[PDB]
Amino acid sequence: GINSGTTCSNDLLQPNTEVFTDVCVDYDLYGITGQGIFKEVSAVYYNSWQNLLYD
Amino acid sequence: NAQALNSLLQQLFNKFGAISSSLQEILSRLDALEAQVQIDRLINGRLTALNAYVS
Repeated sequence: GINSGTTCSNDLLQPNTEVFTDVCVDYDLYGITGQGIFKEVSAVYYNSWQNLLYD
Repeated sequence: NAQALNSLLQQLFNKFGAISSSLQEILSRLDALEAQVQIDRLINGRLTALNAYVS
């Protein structure tokens, strides 16, 4: 099944690198694109499937 | 004053008849040549919103 199917490689560029603070590093995770500075804050109370949080 | 500023900022997240409100999304999924006439209505809608707010 050349160039048609469901299961295959996904070696393209993805926003999964060594994230760090002190600069608003571009984020493109969970279908959300924006600009902001990351801050290390402990948050263990999240659910097993919960990934984000809104205001 | 806070409600007016929040409502004005909420106008940026409005769809205005478009597929999405984020600028990167409309400038990324759509082609840079066929999206000019489609982004023109969004830009004039935001501009008339600014005119109504300043009035």
